[PDB]
Amino acid sequence: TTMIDGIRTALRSIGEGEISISAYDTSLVALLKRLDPQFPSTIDWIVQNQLPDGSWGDASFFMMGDRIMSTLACVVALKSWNIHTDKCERGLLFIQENMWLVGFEIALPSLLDMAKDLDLDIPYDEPALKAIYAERERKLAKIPRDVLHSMPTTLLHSLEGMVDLDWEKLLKLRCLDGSFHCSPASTATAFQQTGDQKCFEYLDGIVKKFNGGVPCIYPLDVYERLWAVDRLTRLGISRHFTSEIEDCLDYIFRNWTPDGLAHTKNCPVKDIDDTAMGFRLLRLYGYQVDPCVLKKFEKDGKFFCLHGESNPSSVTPMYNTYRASQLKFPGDDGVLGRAEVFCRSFLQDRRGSNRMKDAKDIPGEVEYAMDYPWKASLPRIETRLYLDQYGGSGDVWIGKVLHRMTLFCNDLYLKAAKADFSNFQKECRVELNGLRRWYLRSNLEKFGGTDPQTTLMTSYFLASANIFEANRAAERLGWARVALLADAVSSHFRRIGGPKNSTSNLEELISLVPFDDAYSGSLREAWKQWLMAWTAKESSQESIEGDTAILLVRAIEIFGGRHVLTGQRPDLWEYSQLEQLTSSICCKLSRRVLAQNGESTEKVEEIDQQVDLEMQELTRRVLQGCSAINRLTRETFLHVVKSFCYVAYCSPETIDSHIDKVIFQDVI
Amino acid sequence: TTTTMIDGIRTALRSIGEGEISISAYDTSLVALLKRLDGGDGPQFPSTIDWIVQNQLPDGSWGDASFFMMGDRIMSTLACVVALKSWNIHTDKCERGLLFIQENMWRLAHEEEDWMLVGFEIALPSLLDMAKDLDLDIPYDEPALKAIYAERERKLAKIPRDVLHSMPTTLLHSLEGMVDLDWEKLLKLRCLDGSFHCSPASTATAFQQTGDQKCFEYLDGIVKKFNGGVPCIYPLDVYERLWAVDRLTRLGISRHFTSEIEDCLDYIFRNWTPDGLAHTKNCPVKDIDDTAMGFRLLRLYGYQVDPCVLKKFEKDGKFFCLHGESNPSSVTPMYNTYRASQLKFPGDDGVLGRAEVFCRSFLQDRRGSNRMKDKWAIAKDIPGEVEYAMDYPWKASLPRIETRLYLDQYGGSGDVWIGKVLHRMTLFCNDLYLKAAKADFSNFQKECRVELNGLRRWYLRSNLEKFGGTDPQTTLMTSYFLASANIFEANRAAERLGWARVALLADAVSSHFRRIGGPKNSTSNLEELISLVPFDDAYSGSLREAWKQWLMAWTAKESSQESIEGDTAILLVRAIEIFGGRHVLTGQRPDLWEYSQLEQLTSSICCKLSRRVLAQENGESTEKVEEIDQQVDLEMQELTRRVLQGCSAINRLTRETFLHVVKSFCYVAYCSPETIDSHIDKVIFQDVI
Repeated sequence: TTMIDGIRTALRSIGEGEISISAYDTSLVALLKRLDPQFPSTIDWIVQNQLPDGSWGDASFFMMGDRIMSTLACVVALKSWNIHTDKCERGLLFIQENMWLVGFEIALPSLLDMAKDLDLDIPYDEPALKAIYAERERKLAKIPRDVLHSMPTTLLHSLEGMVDLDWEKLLKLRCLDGSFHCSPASTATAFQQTGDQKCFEYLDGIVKKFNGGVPCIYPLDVYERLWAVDRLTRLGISRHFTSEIEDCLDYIFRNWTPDGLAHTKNCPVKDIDDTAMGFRLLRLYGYQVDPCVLKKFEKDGKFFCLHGESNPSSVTPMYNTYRASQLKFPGDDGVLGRAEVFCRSFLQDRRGSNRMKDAKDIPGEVEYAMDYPWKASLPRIETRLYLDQYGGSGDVWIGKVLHRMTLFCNDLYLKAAKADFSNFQKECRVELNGLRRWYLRSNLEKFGGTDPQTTLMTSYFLASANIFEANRAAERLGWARVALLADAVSSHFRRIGGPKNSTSNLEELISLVPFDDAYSGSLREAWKQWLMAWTAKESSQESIEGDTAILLVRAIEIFGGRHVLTGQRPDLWEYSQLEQLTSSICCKLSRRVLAQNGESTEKVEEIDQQVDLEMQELTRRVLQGCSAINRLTRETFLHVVKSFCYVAYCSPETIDSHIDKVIFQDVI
Repeated sequence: TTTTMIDGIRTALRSIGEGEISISAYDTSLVALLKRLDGGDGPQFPSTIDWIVQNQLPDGSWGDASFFMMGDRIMSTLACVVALKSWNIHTDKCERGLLFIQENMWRLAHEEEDWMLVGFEIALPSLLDMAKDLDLDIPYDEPALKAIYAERERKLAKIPRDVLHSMPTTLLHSLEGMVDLDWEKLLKLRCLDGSFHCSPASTATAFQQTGDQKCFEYLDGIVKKFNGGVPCIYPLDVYERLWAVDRLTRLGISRHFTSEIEDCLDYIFRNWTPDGLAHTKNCPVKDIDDTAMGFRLLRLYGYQVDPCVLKKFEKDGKFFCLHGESNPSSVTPMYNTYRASQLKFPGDDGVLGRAEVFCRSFLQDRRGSNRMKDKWAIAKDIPGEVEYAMDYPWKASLPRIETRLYLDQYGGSGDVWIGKVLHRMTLFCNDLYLKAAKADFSNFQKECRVELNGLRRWYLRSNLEKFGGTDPQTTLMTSYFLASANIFEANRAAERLGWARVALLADAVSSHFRRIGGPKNSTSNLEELISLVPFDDAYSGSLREAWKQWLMAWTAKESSQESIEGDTAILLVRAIEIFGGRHVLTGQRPDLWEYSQLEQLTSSICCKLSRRVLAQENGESTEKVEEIDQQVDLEMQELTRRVLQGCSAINRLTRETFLHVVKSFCYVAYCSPETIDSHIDKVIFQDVI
């Protein structure tokens, strides 16, 4: 409990960003001379963050580009100000011996050229040096200088290595805070070249905000929120921070642009990674968002990361787009349709290859996203897996320096999640152990599977994988119980021929569900209808699965005790229409599992193609958080259907390997 | 006036009772033969003879003046003689018409094989014996009789001492002539009013031979309430009610008497037995004609009834009219069960299913035939009644069509009934019923044309013909006609036109929507299109939402396989309910579910319906279509259940609205366009009177 409050106070205090200080950008800001050093606290930061091998940068992850480039950039500060020559050469040793990332081949050449303007014994004569110094010109050539001055671009992030540019038409391109694409390095060098006080103002605040020392990117108010939400959400503890999450999710909605989302509010250049993350979470949490904001990253069928700079697209952004395409609504622009296909192909061509590199388990995160589309993504399934995939402090981010995200790439995030999940597994085992008794002492295993522990186990598991909450135990057990009766009864009819020869008064049977003073009567009425559905759908070809599901949501709605006001006309329609979809969607599923007869891949792929279709209009009506039906009622429909889909799209082998991994393979 | 005629039928319906039936000369003169109880020499009921004298027909016959039947005139005519002569009074008129028997007796040989009177072959030979005794000049040696005489004896072979005297049979109706019977075991058999199978005649013979004063009360009861004179069967409290309802219902004017009908329909529910129904409350032998009528009308009017009472009349594969006795089945009783078999619910005992199958076949063997005469009724247009129910099953039976047709089929005062004598039922087979129904129907047609011109104007004024059907002129006509054939009432104009308008708009938009391929290529908004349908401001809020919801359904069901015909049906019923401004006030959980299910079934039925009408002209296969026809028919039963079960908490009017919309979709899919406008012509344009 203390931990939840820990994450809460961290989220309530959300802001510009929790980022690690970058050694390179801090010393490059140290290089700015008094307006009459200008930030002696940049230097005061520098002296202390020296690693024992005499080097700099990220300590916990050793990277060549990072330890070298961060180390020397601190050196070019200490010696060019002729102070602390003790550590200055002590780290000059590190550079010499280990001489054998973003903007690396642009900021490093201007940093050696800057190393020449001082004296510093460093192997410039490196065979590795010529290969990346050649790419200096291999890129400064494909960049059109007259285009770098016309529209804000990703290049403006590396102006320390840029030579002889028109600042008259460049200051027109900065971010809203005055920064040059949010690099303090690019703004320091832009200030050495022009004294724009709004371009200074970005810099001083960044050092004031950190009491010395400055990161490699700022601010990142959007990226951080979006990703902190997705992370808490996947970890299953999102329910604890509902006001805080909906607090900053609002912020993302406020700053939605028709051109997409950037990593910060005040960056005019947008990227697909942030837009897809934003689009998914905004739609997932019930906001009105239009996916057409994506066609800004489509150029002739292909999907890049920036609007124009057709760079090679990385792996993580395509994952995040693929996920956003999974919340496809039928009324949406086709761009989301095209996006799904492209991103699936991108990640499939790469799945069978270790070319999944960009974080702890990025292939596992991706296998899931591809093997379990939305219709079959049960939140506890994803969450159990995600505990074994979330990197914690292990995740590192590739910027100008190696940097880390304090707020959402946290170790407290895991300790909290694995706690809340263990208590779920504990509450789950006691839950079913109580269920097993209930099943047996009812002469109820005589009906059902030829191994009723298996028909019980999956029937309880589905309900708990979806309605997993602490207190919602009333509903969960109700779902499991009613499910078992329905399975039992369907089994009895299947090997007897129908209610035609129902010798018994099997209406009763609900009295196997314990009497609640508010629950029992209405549950009798719903169960009566499921029976009445059998005798009518009996001597025909329509399946009953549609009505089995419809009964379920009816009970789950009786437990948990919310009713649908029926005087209001649109309240009636939205409910009555949700039932139609669930009745229709589960009936089509039961037709696919019959064609798996077992022949015609062409025919099965037709049924799948249209179930996905009807699922979209359901997913729309369930998430559309303005609809006149209670969000919990809407979730109840989504829960039942997803579980039905889950079952219909999964081998019994895969299904209980999940059961073992979520309920029994204890975390912590 | 129209109001008076409705009041005429009404005040008569309030005064319903034991029967309004016509007097029988035969049953009456047989009661004059009963000598005074107080040991006096005047006949016990002198008012029977008072009646005799007054109604001798001009040819000296007796019986039905308006309908001449030989069998009818002989038995009623001589029975009056064997009365008048047996008291040796009025021998002057006794003779005039004694010759009628003399001259026309030979003609007994011509009668229509099919409709011979009841107990004719038992009660007429019994009447030679009473004439022989009074010694009358009669052709007892008529060769025409030998055929009925000796086929009495073989008729009178199914008499056993053991069965006639242990459990009641219909022979008890005609024991006027019967020898060597043991009344001690026979009185244990009669009906509750004391009659012998409700025959005043048979009860008189049972009185000459048994002084049973608790059975006399029955005869005195008839003679007081009919002021002398006596019907050929009494009482008819169940039959008369059942038939008055079916007639007023098919004549389309049931609604004016909703209270009156629901009164005596209650009278039937109270007296429903697991053995079936008879024509009276107090007759232990039940018959399929009354039992079938009661079941249908009861289930039609929202009563809980179980068809399993029908297997009381199933005798291994066949459907007779009585429980014990297996007899040649007549036409009207099979028609009336067949009509009842149309209301099968999916929960029913199977016998109602099988009966449908039998009488369909029974009536088919007979449709292509001279045989269509009934043994029970002689009605103006009896095959037309059978035509419709045979061609138009429940799902496609629109109430205004049936009623239009029935107006030219109801015989009115012309219908005559076959008992021991020809008798008539004045109450529900009269001319005021027809005069009234045609009135209520003409005022329906007049208002129909007036509305039509409003539709024609409205369709124009909205420019919606730009993309109607091919000829929007008939897509208008039919879409009004479907709505008017169903919601036809006086007041309901609000809903009807709204139905027609919303149907036209919806179809119009769907037409254009197909033209271009979906909203993907739609430059237009269309959301505000309903403002083309007139509407009060204290209503526009919900009609917009229903339409917006329908469009959302379009965008979903596009580039998919499911049709929208379901959702257009939902849209209509949703719209009609808005125009009638009733919503489901606030119900418990099963109220919501029950509504949600009607929407489900309606949408599901109409998709399945529009799945055959494209697989019609496409990949034929009679068996592939019977798969769809089966699948639609099933859903209809569960829906027909959910509409008609009058215990439900959803308003009657909401449920009926679902049936109207679905029935109209059915009518269209199952009707040749050639026939469909013949109906349109006949109900809206081919005016009655």
